[PDB]
Amino acid sequence: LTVQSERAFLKQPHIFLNSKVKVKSTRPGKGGRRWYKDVGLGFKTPKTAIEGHYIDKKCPFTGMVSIRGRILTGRVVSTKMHRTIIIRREYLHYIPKYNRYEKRHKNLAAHVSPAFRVEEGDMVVVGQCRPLSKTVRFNVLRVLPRTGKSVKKFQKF
Amino acid sequence: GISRDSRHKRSHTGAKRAFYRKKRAFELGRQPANTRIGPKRIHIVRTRGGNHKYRALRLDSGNFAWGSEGCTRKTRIIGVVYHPSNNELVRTNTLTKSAVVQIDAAPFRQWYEAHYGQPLGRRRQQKQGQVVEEVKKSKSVEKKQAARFAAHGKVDPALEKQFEAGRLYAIISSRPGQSGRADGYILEGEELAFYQRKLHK
Amino acid sequence: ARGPKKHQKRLSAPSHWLLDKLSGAYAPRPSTGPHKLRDCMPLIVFVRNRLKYALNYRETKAIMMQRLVKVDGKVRTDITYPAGFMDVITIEKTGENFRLIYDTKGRFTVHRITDEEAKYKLGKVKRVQLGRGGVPFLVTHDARTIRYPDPLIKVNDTVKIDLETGKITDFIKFDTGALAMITGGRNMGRVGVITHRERHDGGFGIVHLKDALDNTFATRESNVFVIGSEKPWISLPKGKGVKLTIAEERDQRRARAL
Amino acid sequence: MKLNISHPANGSQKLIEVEDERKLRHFYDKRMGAEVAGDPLGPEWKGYILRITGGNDKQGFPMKQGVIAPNRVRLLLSEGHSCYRPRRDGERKRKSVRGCIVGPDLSVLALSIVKQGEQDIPGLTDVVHPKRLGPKRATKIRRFFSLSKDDDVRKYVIRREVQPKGEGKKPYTKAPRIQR
RNA sequence: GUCUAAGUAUAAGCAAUUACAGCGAAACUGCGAAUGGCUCAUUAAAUCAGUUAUCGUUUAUUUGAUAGUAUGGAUAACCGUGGUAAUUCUAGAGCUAAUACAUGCGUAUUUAUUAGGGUGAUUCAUAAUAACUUCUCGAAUCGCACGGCCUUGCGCCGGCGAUGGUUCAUUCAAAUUUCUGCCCUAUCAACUUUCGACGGCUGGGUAUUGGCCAGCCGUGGUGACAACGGGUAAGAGAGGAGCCUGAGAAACGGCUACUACAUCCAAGGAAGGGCAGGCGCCAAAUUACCCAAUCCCGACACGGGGA
Repeated sequence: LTVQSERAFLKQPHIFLNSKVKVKSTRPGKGGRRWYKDVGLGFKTPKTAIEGHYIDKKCPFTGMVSIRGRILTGRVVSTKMHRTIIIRREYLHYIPKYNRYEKRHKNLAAHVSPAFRVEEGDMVVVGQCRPLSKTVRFNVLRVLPRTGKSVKKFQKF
Repeated sequence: GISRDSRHKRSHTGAKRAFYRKKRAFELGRQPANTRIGPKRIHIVRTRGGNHKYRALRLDSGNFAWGSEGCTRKTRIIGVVYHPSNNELVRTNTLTKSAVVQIDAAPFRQWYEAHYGQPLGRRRQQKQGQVVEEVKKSKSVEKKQAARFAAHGKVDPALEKQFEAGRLYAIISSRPGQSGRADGYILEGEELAFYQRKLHK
Repeated sequence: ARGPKKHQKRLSAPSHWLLDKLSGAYAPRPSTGPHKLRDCMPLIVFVRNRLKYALNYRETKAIMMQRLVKVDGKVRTDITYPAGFMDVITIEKTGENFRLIYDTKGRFTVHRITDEEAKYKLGKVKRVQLGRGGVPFLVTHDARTIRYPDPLIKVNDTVKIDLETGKITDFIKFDTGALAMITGGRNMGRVGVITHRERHDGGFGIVHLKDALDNTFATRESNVFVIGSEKPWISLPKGKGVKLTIAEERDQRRARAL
Repeated sequence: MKLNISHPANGSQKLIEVEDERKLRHFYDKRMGAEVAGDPLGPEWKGYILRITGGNDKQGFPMKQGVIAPNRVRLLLSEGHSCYRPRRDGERKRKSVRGCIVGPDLSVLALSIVKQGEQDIPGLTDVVHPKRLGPKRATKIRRFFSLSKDDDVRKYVIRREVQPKGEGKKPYTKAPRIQR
């Protein structure tokens, strides 16, 4: 009645478990599960992704969306969306006319898991997943919570 | 004749992009099967790799799952109750996935009375006919089905009110226009108060 | 483009075949079979160019159609289907065979070889995974599926099959500190000896190699091919596959010239 | 009109010139499958009844079945139909085919002999024509020549022969085959 | 277009010494042609180039692994009657067979439940259960040898291939997909939100991922680190509109209407939709010979090739 609702009414893992807990295998055993998964790739599962009773299917610890190879980092432009961050990855471009570098800033967008604890201005590890929309091809994995500022703040990272 | 691709759009910056090619036959989107209840009307639409796709336009029946026992009985469909997408699809009673359909509790209830030995879905007049309810107990069948009669013959009482209605709240998890059938499982408990609460809404 | 063609271009014809720049437009394209484009070597290129045992395709089809030539005991009356890798090719009269190996430069060479040394085959494991019946079977790198192996025999082992049923009579273990052919990278087709393996979570964990004369190169596990422990199964290629310099090896060739 | 009156049992059929549009009045307006006798055609015919099947218009158009409103409707034809050989496979060409109801426009009818009459006709029933190709598989030979199952067909031969002239040596003896 | 001894041959066709059987046009059956190469308004990181990846998708074909299970109706060719001016126009009556369309006293699909070697990790692979589909498969085929046991049983067992077949590979592919690089410019600092502009839930179809699309709301997405506009100095096909085949095509030198012309006619009806050559906007480069090489495709040593 709190997180099951969310204005559009189905919040289930792909393995239904909830109503048939009364079946006499898992309950005299212990198979009463929120869907438990590791992402792998040198990470650790956060505790709200261990037992946190929110349900989303684009979650990398609850759903089936996975990560492969390529790993990314970056700082969030606008945290405030419906669970999607936007990354401004800057880099130093080598202008051959000037024989120099310059700033060139880019914008990603990553689907957010309700597991971790969010900041705006933090340095966020994201990962390549299957394209779950146009711009959201990534997923939020691990936060380095830093006090970096807004648009004025710069670092190639 | 109907398109699917990602290029007939506007950009993430917003400017519409000049299309650089014409439509090629791998970017097709086909017509949805607004599946209705009745006779068996079938398109078989042969798709990529020689793999013919079961297109169910009109259907009658299909087996459902009794989730708290793993029992599967073939069941005739009655009607759509709720869909979180479209009250036009409820308003035409169009079948789809995530559609809760009230169903026939006759094959389920006759596995219940063919197996357990307990009444549900009956009036307090308690009428009864021929004997298969008792047909012959043994000492082994007496201890067996009486030992199963002792505790686990048990129901959510709102589901019991839908045995008295004889028409339960199942959910469709298959899609008809790509599998040729409209099947699902039975909704129990917190989801029963959830979607019966959507009948309340 | 937009579906398969069977026409091969001539300026883009790759290194292993030694095709002429002359004689019209098109080159002998190989069609489908066991291997990819790169390590392929058709009988067209084999018996006409590498052996000079042919004049034209009246003669080559007139050899192939009369059931004298065998590939793993199969008749193989086809021109576009490939010959495999580390190959065993038959001239059964007078008892001789043709193993295809690398040279010391990294391209394929013919060898007349005996019936036993030809009759076993060195074929790499591509995969050991679970199929029907609940058994982990072995997908070879080259042709076949070795069903019911020893259950601890895993990937990257290079197997002495006896070629007759596709059954493991021996395996060479994927190891650090072992001798391996390399087929890819900047230094493809070289006999060497691996000094280390690195893990590389993120794609294609590698090996460091340091040869007989202290030259180091680190190449990936998809192109490494552990060819022998010591145990000289196959014929030795020329110069032990060390691939020294052109000047010093040139002076060694002038020193060993008769 | 001129009639292709067809006889299945003797393999024999004819065309017949039809004078007396009065003899065509009973043949008018009748849809296909209906049965009109030969006694209203001829005084020399009595007892035959005949089934109407087909024929062709003036200027060569054929006849479809079930196509009431009798004019030449340019009917769309698909695979596996009458009055149609496919230009290519799968091809559905709109041709022009006459309706069922017989008006006076028809050139040659095609009729089916149903009931035999009393008058002999030489070229229709009296002359004889057995079929050319005979029973080819084994169980078809069983069903015609009554060989209940322990009989070994091989001695039952439905042969054809060809003798030439100019040679000169022998007759030519040919048996079809026995499958199964 | 296409015939292997290995599909179906009773050609009243050759050519020999009664199941057919050698040669073998006809016809059925299969494969076939996403291309040889054309014409002209263009395509300004959307292509493409590296570079990732499908744990988001299909693959005729290749080769390998492969499956303890619950004596049958036609028709074409053929024989005849033929219709009209007739053009792949075709009719009726009768034949007659296939590896051709079709029958036959565990597995394939979908739904849920449960158990569960690899990988960095999946609900992965894999197994069982309950059913389900208007049920796909587990051969009523062809040729080539002619044999072990000797119940000489019109026996039982017997190999060598050709074709055909559920499932996983493998190649050939096709499809998206990621970090960066477009040529110039501020007489370009505002642009996208129409009826998606970005999320996210539910579906739907797509071979699958995706606002690709519909409810349903939230508030967006980008840009003076140079968005967006402008400047071209680089894919589109008698014509719109729909449709069918296949592994792969919105196939057009394939159907169905409508639109613009135009050919045969017995004036009712029908068939119709190319580049090259010469003259041109007083004349000047062959209307050449071949698939012999190299290479490509088909029942396939023959048959076909504007490279």
